[PDB]
Amino acid sequence: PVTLNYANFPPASTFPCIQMEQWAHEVRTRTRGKVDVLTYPGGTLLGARNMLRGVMSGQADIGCISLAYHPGVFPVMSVFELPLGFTSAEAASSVLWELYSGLRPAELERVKVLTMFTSAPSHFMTVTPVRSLRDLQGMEIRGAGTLSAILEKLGATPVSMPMPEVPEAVQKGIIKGLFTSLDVMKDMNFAEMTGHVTRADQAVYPFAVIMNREAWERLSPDVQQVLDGLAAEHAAWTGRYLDAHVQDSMRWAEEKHGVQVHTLPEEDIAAMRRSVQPLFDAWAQRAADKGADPDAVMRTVDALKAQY
Ligand SMILES: O=C(O)C(=O)Cc1c[nH]c2ccccc12
Repeated sequence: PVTLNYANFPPASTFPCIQMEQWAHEVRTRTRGKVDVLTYPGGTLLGARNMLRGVMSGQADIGCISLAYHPGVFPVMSVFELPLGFTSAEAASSVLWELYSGLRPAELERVKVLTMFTSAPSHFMTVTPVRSLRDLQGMEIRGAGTLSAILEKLGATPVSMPMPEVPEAVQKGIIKGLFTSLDVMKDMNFAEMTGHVTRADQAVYPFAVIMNREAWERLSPDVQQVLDGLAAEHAAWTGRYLDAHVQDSMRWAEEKHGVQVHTLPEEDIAAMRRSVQPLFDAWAQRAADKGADPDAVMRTVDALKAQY
């Protein structure tokens, strides 16, 4: 029997940790006890920033990274931080894993990628109501990576930070809100901090579950095929869990904490779409600057969405 240490950064209650536990359960079951997983939620082994380097140095065997936390590092897979039209985490997660699987971009060659998944679409959670784009102007809102770039295009003031730092930043007035999926209203108790939600139907945050190359290579071919054979099913499972849980989270937030929900006017939604359009070109240019083929990437994103 081998035991793999799986690091994660956010609290045990949140979806990246929930999925980690489910994955560990399946690994134990499907390897008939040959592989065990010892999990470290809440950043006790590796945190959000040192996750990638700590898995690569072998301080942990496995880890969970939010790609948006690593600017410049993932020129190809960062396409999934653009608004690609997904309305559910289940579809986005499945297409993300298929894109990685089909392109295997060099940016991730130095780790083994065990599976991938995404958050649900991003919305605004704020301390004061946002009923129009006018209300967002100059407002300090948390994002990361290209999600922060989206905020800047919309006229907000992005402040980038990893999820575990967000509650204090809101509590202490460093930011006025955050831009991400609504599961955190419950799972991190933002319902008691940000009493206003504005629909945005925006981009998702992509994640990878990564494994130290040497740890992976120390696994037998039969155990490898088991972990590989879990990857696609688990991507979908994670998105599916999250989709349902987002609805539960908002129900609890509205009913038990009086959260107010707002929608933007149609004209603001159209203007919002136009203002973020140039980020696609900027993504493509960075990708090409790094030797990748963004036309091919977008052709594959389009095909995989159509297949779905
Ligand atoms: O990766 C991020 O920081 C996100 O905003 C995506 C996300 C949505 N819900 C979460 C719960 C815990 C950690 C990250 C996220």
